[PDB]
Amino acid sequence: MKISDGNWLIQPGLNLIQPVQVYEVEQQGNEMVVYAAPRDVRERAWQLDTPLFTLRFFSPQEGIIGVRMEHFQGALDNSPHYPLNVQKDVHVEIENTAEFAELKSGSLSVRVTKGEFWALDFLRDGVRITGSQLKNNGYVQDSKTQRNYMFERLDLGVGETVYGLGERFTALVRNGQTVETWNEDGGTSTEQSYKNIPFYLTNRGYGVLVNHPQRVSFEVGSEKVSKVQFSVEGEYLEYFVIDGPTPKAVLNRYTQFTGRPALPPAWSFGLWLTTSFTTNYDEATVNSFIDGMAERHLPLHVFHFDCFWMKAFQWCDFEWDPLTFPDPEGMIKRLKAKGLKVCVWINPYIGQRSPVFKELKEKGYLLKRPDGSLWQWDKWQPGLAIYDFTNPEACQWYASKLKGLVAMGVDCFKTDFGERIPTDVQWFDGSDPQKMHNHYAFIYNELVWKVLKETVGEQEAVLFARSASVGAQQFPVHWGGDCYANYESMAESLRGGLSIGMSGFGFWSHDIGGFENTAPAHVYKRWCAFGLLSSHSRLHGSKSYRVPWAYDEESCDVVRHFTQLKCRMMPYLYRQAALANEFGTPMLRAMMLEFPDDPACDYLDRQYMLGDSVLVAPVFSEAGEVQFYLPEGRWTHLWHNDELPGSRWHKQRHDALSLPVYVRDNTLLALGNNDQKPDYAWHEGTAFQLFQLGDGNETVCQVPAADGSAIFTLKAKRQGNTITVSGEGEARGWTLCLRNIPQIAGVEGGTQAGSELGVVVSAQGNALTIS
Amino acid sequence: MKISDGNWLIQPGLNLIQPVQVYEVEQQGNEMVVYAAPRDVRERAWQLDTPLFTLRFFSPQEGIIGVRMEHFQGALDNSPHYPLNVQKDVHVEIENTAEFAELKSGSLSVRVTKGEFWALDFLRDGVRITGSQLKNNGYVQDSKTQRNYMFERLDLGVGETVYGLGERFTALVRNGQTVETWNEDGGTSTEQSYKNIPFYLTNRGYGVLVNHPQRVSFEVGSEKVSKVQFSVEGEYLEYFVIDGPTPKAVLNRYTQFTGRPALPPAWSFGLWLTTSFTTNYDEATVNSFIDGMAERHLPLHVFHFDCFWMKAFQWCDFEWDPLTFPDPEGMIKRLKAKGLKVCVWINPYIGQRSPVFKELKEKGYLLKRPDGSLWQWDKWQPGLAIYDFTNPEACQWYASKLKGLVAMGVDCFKTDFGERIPTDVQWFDGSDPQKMHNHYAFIYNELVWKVLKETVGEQEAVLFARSASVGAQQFPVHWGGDCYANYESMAESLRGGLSIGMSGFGFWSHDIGGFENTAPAHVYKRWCAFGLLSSHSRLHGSKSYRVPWAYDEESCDVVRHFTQLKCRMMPYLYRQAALANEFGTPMLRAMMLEFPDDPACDYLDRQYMLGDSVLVAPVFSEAGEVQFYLPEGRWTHLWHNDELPGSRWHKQRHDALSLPVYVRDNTLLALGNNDQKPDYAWHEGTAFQLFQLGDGNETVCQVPAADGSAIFTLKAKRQGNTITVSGEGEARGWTLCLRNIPQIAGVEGGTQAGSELGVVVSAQGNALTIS
Amino acid sequence: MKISDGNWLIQPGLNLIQPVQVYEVEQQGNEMVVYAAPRDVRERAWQLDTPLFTLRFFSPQEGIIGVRMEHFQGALDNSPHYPLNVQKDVHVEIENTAEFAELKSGSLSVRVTKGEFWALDFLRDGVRITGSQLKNNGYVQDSKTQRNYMFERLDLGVGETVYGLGERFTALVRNGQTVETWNEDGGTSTEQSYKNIPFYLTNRGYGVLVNHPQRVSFEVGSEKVSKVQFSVEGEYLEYFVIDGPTPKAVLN
Repeated sequence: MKISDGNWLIQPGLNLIQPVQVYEVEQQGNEMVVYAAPRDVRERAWQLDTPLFTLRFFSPQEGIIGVRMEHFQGALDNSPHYPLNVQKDVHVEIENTAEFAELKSGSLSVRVTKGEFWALDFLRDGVRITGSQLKNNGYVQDSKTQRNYMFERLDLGVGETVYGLGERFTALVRNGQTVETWNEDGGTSTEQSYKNIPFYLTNRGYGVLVNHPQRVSFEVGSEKVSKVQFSVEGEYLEYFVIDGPTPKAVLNRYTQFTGRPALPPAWSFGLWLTTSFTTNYDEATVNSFIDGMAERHLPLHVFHFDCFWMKAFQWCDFEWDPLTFPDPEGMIKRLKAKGLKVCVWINPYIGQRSPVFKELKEKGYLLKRPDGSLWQWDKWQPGLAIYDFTNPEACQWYASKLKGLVAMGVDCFKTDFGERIPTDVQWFDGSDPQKMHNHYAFIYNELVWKVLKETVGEQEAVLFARSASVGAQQFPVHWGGDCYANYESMAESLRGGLSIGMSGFGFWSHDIGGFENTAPAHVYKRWCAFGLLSSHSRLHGSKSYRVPWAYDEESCDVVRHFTQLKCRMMPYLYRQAALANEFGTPMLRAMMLEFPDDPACDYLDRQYMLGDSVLVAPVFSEAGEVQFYLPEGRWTHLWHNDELPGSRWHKQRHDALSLPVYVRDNTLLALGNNDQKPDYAWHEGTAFQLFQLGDGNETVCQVPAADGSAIFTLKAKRQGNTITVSGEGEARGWTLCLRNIPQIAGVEGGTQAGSELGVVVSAQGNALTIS
Repeated sequence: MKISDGNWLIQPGLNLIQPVQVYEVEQQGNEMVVYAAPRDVRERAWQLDTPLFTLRFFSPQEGIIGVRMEHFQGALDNSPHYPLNVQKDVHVEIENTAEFAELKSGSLSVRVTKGEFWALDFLRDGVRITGSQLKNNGYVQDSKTQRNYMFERLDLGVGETVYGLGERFTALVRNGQTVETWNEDGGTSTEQSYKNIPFYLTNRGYGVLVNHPQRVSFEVGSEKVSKVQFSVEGEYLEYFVIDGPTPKAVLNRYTQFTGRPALPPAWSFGLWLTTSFTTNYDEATVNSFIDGMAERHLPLHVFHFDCFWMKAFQWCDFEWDPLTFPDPEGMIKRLKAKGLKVCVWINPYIGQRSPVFKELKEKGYLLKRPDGSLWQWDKWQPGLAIYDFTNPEACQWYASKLKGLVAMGVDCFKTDFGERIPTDVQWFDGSDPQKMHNHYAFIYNELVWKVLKETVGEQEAVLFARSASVGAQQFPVHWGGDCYANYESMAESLRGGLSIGMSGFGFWSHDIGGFENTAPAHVYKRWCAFGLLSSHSRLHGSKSYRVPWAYDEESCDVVRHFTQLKCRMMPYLYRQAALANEFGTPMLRAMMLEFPDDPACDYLDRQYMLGDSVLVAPVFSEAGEVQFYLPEGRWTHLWHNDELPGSRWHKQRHDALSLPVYVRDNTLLALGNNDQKPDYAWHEGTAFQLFQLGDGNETVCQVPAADGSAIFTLKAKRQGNTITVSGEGEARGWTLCLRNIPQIAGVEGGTQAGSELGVVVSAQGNALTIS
Repeated sequence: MKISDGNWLIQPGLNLIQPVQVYEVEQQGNEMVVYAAPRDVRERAWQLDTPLFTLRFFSPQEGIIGVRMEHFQGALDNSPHYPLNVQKDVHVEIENTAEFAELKSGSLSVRVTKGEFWALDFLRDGVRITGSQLKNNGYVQDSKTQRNYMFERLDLGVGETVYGLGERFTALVRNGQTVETWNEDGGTSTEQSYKNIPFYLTNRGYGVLVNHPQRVSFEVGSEKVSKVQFSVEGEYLEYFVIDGPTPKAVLN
């Protein structure tokens, strides 16, 4: 795969053909075409017996520029293709003068210089941000394998940092990594990633996407350190560049282009418990677990059944084991009557040991080897087979089975696996195996989501997936995978979650307490604290039950405290989720995203930002010592009320019941009066919290509704020593707690009282003034 | 080379044999031997038909532990070997109890746990810092190539950062990089490095070295992200671990183990000018350049002749071209009478087009192909041949030629190239080609240094090398190589210099203004400012003369100002160089090395620390805007006298004549009264500078002598509002300038006066008190 | 074609997967199905990521027991097939207790022992005459040719003599002969035979037939002298055992 053997020579047996000069430029409607040659062609003698690269520049969307470089147009382009939304009503400008060619869309433009010097530049309002230099857009012919490759290099300035490229557990900064996009089930410790999506982002406000479902070779910080290289097999290379003043705008544009993330239901934002994988469980075990959880005053909202709810060596057969669950319907009804939810595990792989295998083979719904046979291997299940989702009949059968299961009483499904797809197979539709290897997960997720929305509805639709591809954000619920019970594993999982958040996914989850091995105790408490502060919290294990009382009472106490805190913080999290659905900004934001202009947060990965106001720095030390950096502004702890100056580092030691969680200044948070359920009336009896309202500043807060649309808005304006608060919308009774304010010297229409956290004013109207 | 295909399976055709249990432990004098097996062997039935790994633990030096893992002892171990200093009078302790085996040396110890659980740990006073877990010390047999490999993995905690691994121009942090140690001439942009040395350091205070001159495969942050992997071909793996509270102690121990860096002469610390590479130059051109430099009041100390001082297609023949330099002796004498120095370019490669080639072939002093022939290829010179330094007669001939050249009037030599050594050759001594590929540069440098010390002397010995290996620090003068005229190239060169400094080399240099292409202007000024603040400053070009007046007068003015500043700062730089020679601490320290306890400096590479007190942040922007981070303490500019609070970031815009250079608080710097030569009496008429002497603190300063030993020491103690300064040694007249002090309210024995930078007190004695 | 390079090691590049334990037993009408695994699967941890051999025992005719061992059912089975007369009105008995599984037809029976010890026995009125021991019913994957083979070994007592295997001009007793079934016109002096039919008989009154028109590799008295080995390329192995007090009844 190596192209350059240093800086002066290249590897043997690699013919390189690169553009050196611009020959012709044409305007086809709203697109620009450039025909270039590798040598001087100004003279008539050399206008023959040479290749000719064709570069097409277009603008599928405002602020996005697509470039397609081609050598031979006689090759075949088979299905599938990435689901990209393209608009044909975009205003674009083209300037073709004797000196250069410019294609301008929105605030972005692409410039190509004619003459002896070949150069490509991308300009954001007339200033270069990146581009391609001379002899950096070559085409490679390999005689050893008789193969062809197309590679492209993009320049990098000083201080550039690359982020994204899917779920990677390596260092957050991708500089120096030879990442490759190929879905593989190799755990979390290894560089292999369950979900791969070719797209990267830079701190300067520009992002790059590659439209190639097949394998793509990436080199960031590798050979040609000052440039980022991406290469692909074939004859044509297509890639898109998205501009934006800040990374948030780039993410918004990307989410608009590839699909907006959906809004998970409110009840999904809660604690989830599973029956582990290898443990022996039955109806009595589930009942005892639920009774014990209820007795210890530990709220529970979601319950999950793992793979062994079916028969051994039978997965997936969609039939309950008679010896373990004689009456699934009665158990599901009893659980639902108790206020819980039921949701199960499925996978797109079937086992040979199953009565329905013969019928499925007869109906021809399974994947077929090229000549006449089926594809099987010694893996997760004996005689493994893969459903052929390209055949509509198989999809209909799967949908009917899922509909029956949903009618039984199920709510969501856990789409595990879906990445170890072979390539030496013949699909029913005749699609290219290389691209199907990555598109299979998207197809499966789309089918499951369609079934779920047809049965229950869009609002209650939710899933739990481990594999993903481009466009999967439309069904956003993801799980890191298999992790170990160590601090390093927690750090790697946090890094992967941040990376996937920065890659366009707005929701992420991880296994609390680890999957493999048994956690001693302290690491379990820290993992519980970290996970319960995220979008979703899951309790899943491999060999041991992940129940707090199995270790000690302190774990139960901390779990109860953190769950109560999360329930009390539901409205803010739901508002952040609605913002993520609208503008595409992930809820689990990284430090850089909130403050891209601060160089100190470029290389921060041990702490994260929740919402647009909360900062969390989970501990990773036995003694509890932890160091975290605060940007400019005064920060106040969520429940400790201490103040710390910003724009500097800080070191602190905390016990198992506390960890560094802070809120920026000039903030108006919202909380509810219910700490047991996440689906309560957020606009009834709400408590707003005022943090460090500086003079001359204004703050706003919008409590969302069930559908996510704001139902009531409150605005606070401070002038001198008087603060006026005005609210409009729908509400009945609320309180405002000014923090770090022992007392006030006057109120207008509000009943004031003191509290350990400040001054609480209950409002009998929709307008108050406090001096 | 890949071993694990994820986390559950491995690549086909790779047999893995790993230790799982400890069978026996023995004590041989001061060494420990552990015999281990891959399976349970407690029972007599399984005590046969299985392999057995042998692990030898020893302590070649205090604070260093060497581990040797072996499978077969019947293999051949041929020359050469790394020049490691081993002491046989080291006190060590061994504890062999029924539970574990402990080998303790100094403050470090190695612990191995017996029983069913195999584990290896390294303890610094009883607390683990790293080690090897189960099934991470395997041995790999590859049937495809019928090869054998030995790999070892070392654990990494949270926040670990890896540095070193030689001259690398990639990101400073090695996390996520699959570095490989193999000398190659592939420029600076590519990941290939001219000089490679297997050794890495961690921020926690422990470093690792691999004793294998042959190719070593390194994986940091790659597969098995939470571990660092190193693998080597063969049957035995040897590696050393060095402890230390801080990285500086680790560097000191490493320099003591492998060789202390030498002390370059004082005159070497000056401006160097060359006649470029491809430019046409002769005696008249050199005379005109020198006259122009003298006219513009630009001091010059060293002059260099590039490759073309010989005849074309003749290198290396060691004969002056008659058509260009008819009388080299007269020119050298004239240059020496003018106060300059003469020093030339050499390489270990000879060209076929040369009268002496036939004689050399007849004498058999050249490298030979295995059967009967010579080794040649189409490269730098036609019919290239490599001197066989393993033959003493060839070394004697080379030494005689170098002695003649030195007698002609030369001072140093520029040992270029020495990395593109083949492997399919038969050496005279019969050494292994794989190890000679890396040891050839060391052998050549050692021969040249021996000749130089025999002719001139140790004090005046100096060189200019591009290739290096383990133990080359004993002749420390290095040059980055070929760079481009861009800000990115400057950043990459700075990163490489910092990396090589952290790898055990105490001196480094780079080409100012770039090697390839012509710099516009501003970048040239910034590069001049950056280089003139380093240990050595060189003006070398490829196609254009690197003379300031060739661009504009502003470049000349800034060059003059910076050269005067460097000359005025000579004593402090020489003291830092003496410290580097003694304790091994490089002069061009990175931010982390000075403040390892500050997490904010972990990922800093655009700014560096000169000495133990100076901080420089060269600019990389056209507009002059630059952002830099200051650790705790008050910092004052070298010549602007402004104060800035520490422990935070700062942004500033500077013109071409200024850049961010600052000095920490509680500092007593020293400067000289001569700004034209670097070889003046530093202890005569010296000016000490006092920066922010806090109450209750004490500061010391030692001005060095020609040999580097301190000649005079000054100590200042502040109590309340009275500062007492006491000096002892050899000096005649000096001044002390307290900065940011407009006036004083009393002096004792010193004549006080005011100045724009503070208060200057001339001392007529060796003890003063100021209230 | 060689599988075992002696008695302790095997030839390089030959992956062997053999049944070691009985996992499940099922009764499908007049047939018995046994699902077995190469490792202990009593615990839930090892009930995955492992193969599973399927053994089907049936009785096409009174006094005859047919055994079909399979690994992958996705392979193609094209025409032709041997013209075997099969009766669907045969009285058979099945006994599935917690200790062993027995399929009895006429005077013959097949017994499989459950638990940690895997063993297959053929009983003529309750007395063993032959069977398969542990680690003798393996499946071979050859990476060199990327091929797959299924081999089966049957025990031999003292004094056993093998006869038949078609028109062979070698010694009447087949002990010590590596016969192969492949029609070839190589005269009469050479071991090659014009007519080949995979079937052998023993003096003790039991005979064995292999239902595989394709090439079948036979080893009688060769490596594993105390056993008779037959191997075939593919993924499924089917063979029938016929009882009888005397060889004449077996021939009938």
